[PDB]
Amino acid sequence: KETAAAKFERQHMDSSTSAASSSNYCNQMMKSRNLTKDRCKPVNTFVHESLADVQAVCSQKNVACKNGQTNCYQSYSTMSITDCRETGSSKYPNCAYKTTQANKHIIVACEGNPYVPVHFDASV
Ligand SMILES: [Cl-]
Ligand SMILES: [Cl-]
Ligand SMILES: [Ir+4]
Ligand SMILES: [Ir+4]
Ligand SMILES: [Ir+4]
Ligand SMILES: [Ir+4]
Repeated sequence: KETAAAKFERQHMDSSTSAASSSNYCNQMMKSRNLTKDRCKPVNTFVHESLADVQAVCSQKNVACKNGQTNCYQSYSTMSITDCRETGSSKYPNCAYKTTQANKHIIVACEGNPYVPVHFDASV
């Protein structure tokens, strides 16, 4: 079935655009990446850097994950991200999102051989 690594890419990678400069971006992307299929995924971040750059974070600053696991990593540089957060009037299946562009350090959980991002933990 879909690998954890591929699912991270689907949920969190958007290297095509340098920043999400449409107010529509989250509405469209959350839909087209299948994050509105069974429910409205409430919060989700997209990263606008190369895959190589994001994968490389697994070799950067080791930090605790929010769930208490130890396999999280914080990017030494800031990265261009977009935060998508479901609006108060959003109702499945017409999931509605606020789009916020930022430049922040990402924190991702990594696992496997090869050791790759499998979860987006936080941005700081
Ligand atoms: Cl499959
Ligand atoms: Cl910084
Ligand atoms: Ir399969
Ligand atoms: Ir898209
Ligand atoms: Ir910093
Ligand atoms: Ir997770």
